[PDB]
Amino acid sequence: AGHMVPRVMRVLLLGDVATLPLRKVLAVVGTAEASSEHPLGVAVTKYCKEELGTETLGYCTDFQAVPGCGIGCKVSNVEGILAHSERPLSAPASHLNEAGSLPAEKDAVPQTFSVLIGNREWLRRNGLTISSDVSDAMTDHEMKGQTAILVAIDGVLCGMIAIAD
Repeated sequence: AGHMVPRVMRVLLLGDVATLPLRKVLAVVGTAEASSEHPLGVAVTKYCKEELGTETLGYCTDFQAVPGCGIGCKVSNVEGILAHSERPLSAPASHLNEAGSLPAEKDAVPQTFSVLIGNREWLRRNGLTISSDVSDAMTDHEMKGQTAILVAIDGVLCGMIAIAD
């Protein structure tokens, strides 16, 4: 129909330190937030970053849209930063060799975080409270004036973004 991106109006807390530190989550959230994605969220994160006095940045994001669910994304790297590297430059080759066999095996995926975003109903149906229809009507209702978006971490409460043209 049309094409127009709104702007962020305000952010509300929807997380807790019962699952993880908001500081760390904010660090990653900021890494991706500043990574760009919203016509304001980036400036919001970058702004908070400037006010935080931390230019943190070194995470690997991986957004994706899921049907009959909503939106989602993953971020991992804090692990790599936690544990320095050791010259990540291998040379895989030579197989036909009579009896070579290169010692290339064993891999323990690092800690990866998944953040899901979408309508409150999505999160509700994901594994929250309140009725999906109730929350759905609420979220949709808001769309009749403003834009409401809920952000959950690993299907857990984290925070929601409120957009107001």
